[PDB]
Amino acid sequence: MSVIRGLAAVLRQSDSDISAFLVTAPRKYKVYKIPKRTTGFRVIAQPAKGLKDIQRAFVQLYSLPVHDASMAYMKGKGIRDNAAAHAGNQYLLKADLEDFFNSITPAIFWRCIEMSSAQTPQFEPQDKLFIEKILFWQPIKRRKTKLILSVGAPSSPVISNFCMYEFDNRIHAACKKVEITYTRYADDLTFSSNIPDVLKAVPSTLEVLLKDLFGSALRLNHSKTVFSSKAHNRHVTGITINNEETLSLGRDRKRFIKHLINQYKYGLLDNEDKAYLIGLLAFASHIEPSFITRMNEKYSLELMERLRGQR
Amino acid sequence: MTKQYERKAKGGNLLSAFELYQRNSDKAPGLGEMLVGEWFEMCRDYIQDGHVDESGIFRPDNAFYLRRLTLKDFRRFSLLEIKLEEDLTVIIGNNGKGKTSILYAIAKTLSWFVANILKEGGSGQRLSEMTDIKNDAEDRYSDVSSTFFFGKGLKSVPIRLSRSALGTAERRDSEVKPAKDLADIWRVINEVNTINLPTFALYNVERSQPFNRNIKDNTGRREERFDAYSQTLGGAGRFDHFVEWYIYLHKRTVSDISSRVLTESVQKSIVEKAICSVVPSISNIWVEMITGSDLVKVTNDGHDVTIDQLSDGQRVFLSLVADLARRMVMLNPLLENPLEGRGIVLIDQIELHLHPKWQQEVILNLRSAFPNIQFIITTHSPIVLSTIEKRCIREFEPNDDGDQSFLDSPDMQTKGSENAQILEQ
Amino acid sequence: IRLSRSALGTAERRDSEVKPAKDLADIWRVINEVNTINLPTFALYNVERSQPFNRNIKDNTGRREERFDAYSQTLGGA
Amino acid sequence: SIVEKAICSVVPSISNIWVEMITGSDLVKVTNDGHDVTIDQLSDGQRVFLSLVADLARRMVMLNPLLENPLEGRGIVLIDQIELHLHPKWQQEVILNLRSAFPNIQFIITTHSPIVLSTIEKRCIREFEPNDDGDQSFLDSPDMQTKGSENAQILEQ
RNA sequence: UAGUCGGGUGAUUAGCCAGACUCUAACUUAUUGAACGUAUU
Ligand SMILES: Nc1ncnc2c1ncn2[C@@H]1O[C@H](COP(=O)(O)OP(=O)(O)O)[C@@H](O)[C@H]1O
Repeated sequence: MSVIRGLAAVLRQSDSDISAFLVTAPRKYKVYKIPKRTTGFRVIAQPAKGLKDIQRAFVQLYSLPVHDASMAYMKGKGIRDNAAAHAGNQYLLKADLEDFFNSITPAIFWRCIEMSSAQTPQFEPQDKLFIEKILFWQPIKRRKTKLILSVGAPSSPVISNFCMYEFDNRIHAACKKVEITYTRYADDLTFSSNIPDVLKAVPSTLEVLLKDLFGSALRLNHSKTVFSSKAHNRHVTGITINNEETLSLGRDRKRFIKHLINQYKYGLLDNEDKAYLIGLLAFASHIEPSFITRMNEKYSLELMERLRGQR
Repeated sequence: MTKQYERKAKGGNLLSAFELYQRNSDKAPGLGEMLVGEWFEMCRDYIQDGHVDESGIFRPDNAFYLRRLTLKDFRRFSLLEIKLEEDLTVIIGNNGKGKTSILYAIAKTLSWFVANILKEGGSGQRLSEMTDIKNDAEDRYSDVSSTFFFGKGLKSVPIRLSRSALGTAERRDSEVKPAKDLADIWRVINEVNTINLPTFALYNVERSQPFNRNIKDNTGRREERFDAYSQTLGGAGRFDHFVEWYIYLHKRTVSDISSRVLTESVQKSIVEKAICSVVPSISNIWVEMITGSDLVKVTNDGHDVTIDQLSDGQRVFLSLVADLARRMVMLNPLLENPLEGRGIVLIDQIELHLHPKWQQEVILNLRSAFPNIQFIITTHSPIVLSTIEKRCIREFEPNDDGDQSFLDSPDMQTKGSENAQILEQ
Repeated sequence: IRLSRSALGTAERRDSEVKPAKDLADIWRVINEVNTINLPTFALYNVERSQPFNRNIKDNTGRREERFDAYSQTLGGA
Repeated sequence: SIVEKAICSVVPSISNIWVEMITGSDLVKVTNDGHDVTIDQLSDGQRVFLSLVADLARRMVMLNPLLENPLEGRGIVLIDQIELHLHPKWQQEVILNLRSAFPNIQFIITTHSPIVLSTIEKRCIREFEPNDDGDQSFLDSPDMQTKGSENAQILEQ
């Protein structure tokens, strides 16, 4: 029985039990609200433990094609690589997608399966109903035909990465010929070039390609299409790009960290803010290693050693 | 959580500070306070802080204006983007190029700010599903995206107004939450401690209708502070409301004898000075109570005449200036000069009914009277453009079909240039 | 049922709670639509009741015979 | 057909006007620069001029049934601020179009623009002097030939 | 000139000092999930 047989082999459970579980599985989500950083809330639906294990086993079993321009949910690749792809460049065209994860329906996933340019696992027609139960979330209890991908599920990142394999391939192919580098952190397309007046023609290409591939289901967020250059602030997915073509945390965050270290110097920092500063300095060491050396010079090596890791 | 909000708020974030204030207030005898004295004080100081520059004009520390507008399948525009200036933006072009459409979209966006200032969760105006969607659009929906700036602590306030065409199964929602949040901040802070409120006004072609003093039982109370938001984006400023308010001020001043000085007299004097300074022909305005119906009289070219004997052009401009001055005075009680309050004012065809002599100074007078107001104006005249900087002008190409992405400034400096040159180029 | 109103500019909005009355009237309307039932009569007679007759009377035939015309202007005062 | 020809030949943007049945109801649609918007989608500049021309043409058509061209009929038409809501491009041809559509009508208009005056003969202009308190007893024509002159010259002199 | 970048000082998210940039043109975001860094291990 193909997919269910493999899931039983990996999960050490009977095929019948797994098949019985994957009947109301799209309804097996607990939805909760996480706070936004400024104001409001974000609705996240997280599957139950059993469905989570099923999704993890499924994604480990079947490897879908992903593009090298995708820097999100990839092993060995992350925020720093995405920012450093455009570290040496002058103009940039940060763009966004409109409700990316919730716009991926089973129809989109199955359509992208059959027209993929790369190798795709062969799925029997018997297990195509079970795949939808495994992967997709069913947000309205009365409507059973509304299935969407939910951010917060283990399977959703790789499914969303694969659903834009062809989009990434076509965009990269059409974009490298005009000397523009392209990346995507799974919802946030980044373009940059050293040639002026070439990025202004990119959003139309993105719109027409999205219409060609996903039809009306997936679309750009026209309010989130931002042009920038060295005359203005330049940041890619959280990392500020300096006018010296180097990655940085920004002046404001680096002064915030300096204030935190100065507070810790005089014992004005409690346990929670101390842990927050140790976490932020680990992140700063990852992104901008020279900041750690500069803080060692400014606040002495002994104080930093007492705060940061000792062993 | 609490600590992230505290870290953002102490860094200058207005939204986080307001969130902290509301939460801490909730616990009346618990953690927090009434003026949270940290969070409420920071919010009110953010809204109220400012300094007088070298020219004697009060400048708010965190200015409020509209940064960007995107129009998607709205009227004739497939996808248009504008980069309005902080102080003055002038949109020019041929007839039927979409300037009035842009002003209409901006007014529809500002109606949500006005509605949520007036009421909690109030609903503003919405795009029409019969005439606002582009006729030959394939998608059958329209978007009007905007971004507002309210200082470094609130750099982006995105609001999107959307409407699907009539008889379309799939409807499009509007993202109006950030405007509601900003107006909630304004209203809640104002309730606890009075603060200066922004002025949003639209002056369409719908103005310049005849004016007769037919407004007696007009239901609403013109002294009430929040009457300055009533019909303020309808297109025709309520000049009858101004007449009632002015007569009320005159009555309170003539019937009177913290410093035993009436603030109504100060408001009346400020409005009088504004009207006399902006309108060229009008030299002095007052209220006559003998011949015992109340009458407003102005001095036109040295002749005392009544308010309904003004010409079309001295009465329309007077109505605009008087309405704007009244709303600014009522919405800025803590300012030494209430006309220096902030806000967004849209004027359609500013040269309407005006002689070329008056067009040479309308923009300068308007900007001198209201220095912190962001004016977004359309015009059909080289004379008005000769008094306006090149960077403030957004021109439509003469061969546009609506598929232009970004409106631009002309390549020729218009300020101080001859009228023939501006006409030709 | 509560009919609430708040002044302009108040930090919190005061709204009505007309849901139970709406539920009772929904019961009335739905039951009547399925099978005819007797309906309540709400009327208000103010001082404006004393108005002169107008003799010649609009021949707006067609709406005075419908059953739900008994709710037309029934709380206007006259 | 007469009204259609009058409307299309005077309003620069209107190419064709016709009545279409939409959802049963009848509505009027016009052609603006190759697009087929309806009347209430017109701008304040095209709609006002269209209403003026259409009203005048309808009045002439009803009042002149014995003429092969009803627009060539007698009458007196007063227009206040003829250039209202009009771009300077349209002001260069607002007088010629009106006087070619309505040849026998005496037009008495007021204007605030020199672009309109550039298309009008000097003999047809009555000007109020800038220093006029109302005691003067004659409205006089300018002392420059405004027809065919520069914008700057008409604006200055 | 703005605006932006950020090396230093600063009981330090503020203020100041030096330096630099300018396609019409950043607006700093989201967990418990995924990956990254770090710590136990
Ligand atoms: N729904 C629509 N679809 C297509 N074109 C439209 C639509 N609504 C309006 N238009 C066009 O847009 C223009 C509207 O004019 P307007 O915005 O008032 O311009 P202006 O300020 O230059 O007078 C007209 O040319 C009209 O034909």
